[PDB]
Amino acid sequence: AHKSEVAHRFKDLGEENFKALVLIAFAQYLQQCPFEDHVKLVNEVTEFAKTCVADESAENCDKSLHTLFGDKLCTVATLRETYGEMADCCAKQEPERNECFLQHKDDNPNLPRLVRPEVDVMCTAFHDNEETFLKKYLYEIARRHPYFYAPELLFFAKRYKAAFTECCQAADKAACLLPKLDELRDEGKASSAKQRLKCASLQKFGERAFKAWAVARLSQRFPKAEFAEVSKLVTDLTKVHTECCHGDLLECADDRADLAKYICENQDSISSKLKECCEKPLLEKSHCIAEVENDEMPADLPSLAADFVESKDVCKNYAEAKDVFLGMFLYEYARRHPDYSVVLLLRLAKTYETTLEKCCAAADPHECYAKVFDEFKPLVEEPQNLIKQNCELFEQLGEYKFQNALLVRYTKKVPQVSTPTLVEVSRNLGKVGSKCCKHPEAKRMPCAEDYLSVVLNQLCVLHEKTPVSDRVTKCCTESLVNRRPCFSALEVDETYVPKEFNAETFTFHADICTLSEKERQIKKQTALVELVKHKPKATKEQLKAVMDDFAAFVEKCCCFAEEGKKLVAASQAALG
Ligand SMILES: CCCCC[C@H](O)C/C=C1/C(=O)C=C[C@@H]1C/C=C\CCCC(=O)O
Ligand SMILES: CCCCC[C@H](O)C/C=C1/C(=O)C=C[C@@H]1C/C=C\CCCC(=O)O
Ligand SMILES: CCCCCCCCCCCCCC(=O)O
Ligand SMILES: CCCCCCCCCCCCCC(=O)O
Ligand SMILES: CCCCCCCCCCCCCC(=O)O
Ligand SMILES: CCCCCCCCCCCCCC(=O)O
Ligand SMILES: CCCCCCCCCCCCCC(=O)O
Repeated sequence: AHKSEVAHRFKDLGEENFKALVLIAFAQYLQQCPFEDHVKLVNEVTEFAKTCVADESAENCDKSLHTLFGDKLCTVATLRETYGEMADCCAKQEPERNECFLQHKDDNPNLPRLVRPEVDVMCTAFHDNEETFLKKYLYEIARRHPYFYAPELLFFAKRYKAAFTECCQAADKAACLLPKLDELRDEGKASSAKQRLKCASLQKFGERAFKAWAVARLSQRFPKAEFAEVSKLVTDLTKVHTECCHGDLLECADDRADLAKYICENQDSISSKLKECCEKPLLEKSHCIAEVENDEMPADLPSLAADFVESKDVCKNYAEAKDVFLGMFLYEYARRHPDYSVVLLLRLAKTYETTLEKCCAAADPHECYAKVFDEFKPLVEEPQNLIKQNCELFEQLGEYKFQNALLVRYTKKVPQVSTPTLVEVSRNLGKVGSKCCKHPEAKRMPCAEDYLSVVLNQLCVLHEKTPVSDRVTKCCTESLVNRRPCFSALEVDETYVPKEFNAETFTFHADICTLSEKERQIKKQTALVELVKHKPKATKEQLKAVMDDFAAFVEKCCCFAEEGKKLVAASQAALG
C-alpha cells in the first residue's frame, strides 16, 4: 500500500541485500544470460531504485514491483532469440504478463557441472575481488536452481562468504575450508530437495494431508500454544505454502513476512523462544522462525485418555466435526512428543481415525475403541527400533563401511537400480547416519525423518521417468506416511536374474592407488555393487572373505592384471 514499492524494499533490505536479491531473481528467470549482462541489469535496477529513495515521486517510482521486473525483463534485447516464447510474455498486460513469465521458468537448466576450483584458486579469487567471485557463484547457483526461494539462497551465500573469511588465512586451507564447503553442499542439497518435496506433496496428497502435517509440526514447536492458535497458524501457513508453491517470489515473500509479523506480535500466546527471531530485520525474520527450537512443553499435561478414550462424548465430539477433533487429538499428541517424527504422529492420528469410524458405528463404541492406545504401541516401536539398530551398526563400522553395508543391503533388495544411483543413495544414507546418530534418542526420529524424507523423495523423482522397479514405484506412490515403511518392508528380490559376468568390471589398474580418497571410495563401491549384482546369492561371510582379498589385492599390488585374474578366478568360486 506504499507509493514507491521499489523504494520501500530498498530502505528495508539495505542496498547490499537488494542487489543480491535482484541478481538472484533475474538469474532465475534469465538462465542463459552471461554473468556480466546480469551485473549491468542489477546496476541499472539499483540506480533506478536510488532515484525512488531520493524522491518517491520520481517517474516510474510509483509502479508495482511486478510491473518493474516485467518491464526490465522485456528490455533484454536477445530475449526472443534466446528464450523464444518467453518474449511472447511481453505483449501481455501485467496481471497476465507476470503469470506468463511464471509458466516459463525452465527447470532442466541443462548447464554443465560446476567444478569447485582448487582451494588455492578460490582463496586467491575471493581475495582479489571478493564480490565478483561471490556474486558470480550466486548467479551460477541461482540459474541452476530457479525455484530455490531467493532469500534462503542469499542466507546460504552469506554462509560461504563467512567460510572463505575463516579459512583463507590459516596454517592449512584444506582442514578449515573443505569440510565447511562439504557441509554447506549437503545442507544446500537438502534445502533444495526439501522445497520441491513441500510443493510436490501439496499436489499429490492434498491440502488436508498438508494441514495434518503442519498441525503436527507446529504443535511440536509451540506446545504451549492453544489449539485454536495452532489451527489459525496452520491455516495461514497452508495459504503461504500454497502461494509460495505457485512460484511468484514477491507474493511468497509478502505472505511469509505477514505470517512472521503475526507470529511476532503474538509471541506470548505462541512461544517463549521467539525473542531473537522477532528482533531480526524483515528479510531474515520468517526464516529464523521456521528454524526455531521447540519450546519446552508445559509441566504434567494430563494423559490423552480422558478426552480421547474415556469421555462418554467421544463419538459425539468426533462426528460434529471430524477433522477438528482429529486435529485436536494430533495437537494434543504432538505437543507431548517433540521426539516423534511428524509422519509417526500422522500414522497415530490416522489409526485413531480408522478406529473411531468403525467403533462409533457400533452399539457400544467405548468398548470397541477402548484398546486403541494399545494400537499406537508397535507403530512407535518400529521406527525407534530401526533407528536403534542402524545407529549401532553405524557405531560398530564407521561411515564408509556403514555405507558399504548399506550398498549390499540395497543392491540385494532392488538389484536393477543402476550402479551410480545405488552408490549415491548409500553414501548419502551413510551421511544421514553420521549426522543423526549424534542426537540422543529423543531427537533421533525427527532428525532421521528430516533427511530420509529428502533422500527418498529425490529417489522417487529419479525413478519416476526412469523406472526400473515396480516395488520402487509402489513405495514412491504410496500415501505420505506409508512411504518410508514401504521401503523398509522391501525384501531381497527373488525374481532377479544374476548379471552376467563382465570381465572389465572387475579389472583395476594402478590409478586406484593414486586417485583421491573419495574417488577410490566410489570406485571400490561401484565394484561392490557390481559384485552383488553378479552373485545376488553371496552370503555375508562370502562377501567379506572376497572383500578382504580385494583389499589385499589392492594392498600388496600398489601385478594388477595377472593377480587380478586370480583375484577374480578365486572369487568366482568362493561364490560358486
Ligand atoms: C555430478 C554433479 C555435481 C553437482 C552438480 C553441479 O555442482 C550443480 C550444482 C548444484 C548445486 O549446487 C545445487 C544444485 C545443483 C546440482 C543439482 C542438480 C543437478 C541435476 C539436474 C541439473 O542440474 O541439470
Ligand atoms: C550457494 C551460495 C550462494 C553464494 C555462495 C558462494 O558464492 C559459493 C561459492 C562457492 C565456491 O567458491 C565453491 C563452491 C561454491 C558453489 C557451490 C555450489 C553451488 C550450489 C550448491 C548449493 O546448493 O548451495
Ligand atoms: C521477481 C522480483 C524479485 C523481487 C526482489 C526480492 C524482494 C525481497 C524479498 C525478501 C523478503 C523476505 C520475506 C520473508 O521471507 O519473510
Ligand atoms: C497421509 C496423510 C493423512 C494423515 C491424516 C490422519 C488423520 C488426521 C487428520 C487431520 C485433519 C487435518 C485437520 C487439522 O488438523 O487441521
Ligand atoms: C539414523 C538411521 C540411519 C540411517 C539408516 C536408515 C534407517 C531408517 C530409520 C527410519 C525412521 C523414519 C521416521 C518415520 O518413518 O517414522
Ligand atoms: C532405489 C531403492 C534402493 C534402496 C535405497 C534406499 C531404500 C529406502 C531406505 C529408506 C531408509 C531405509 C529403509 C529401511 O531399510 O528400513
Ligand atoms: C570377482 C571380482 C573380485 C574383485 C571385486 C571385489 C570388489 C571389492 C570391493 C570392496 C572394497 C570395500 C572395502 C575396502 O575398500 O577395503
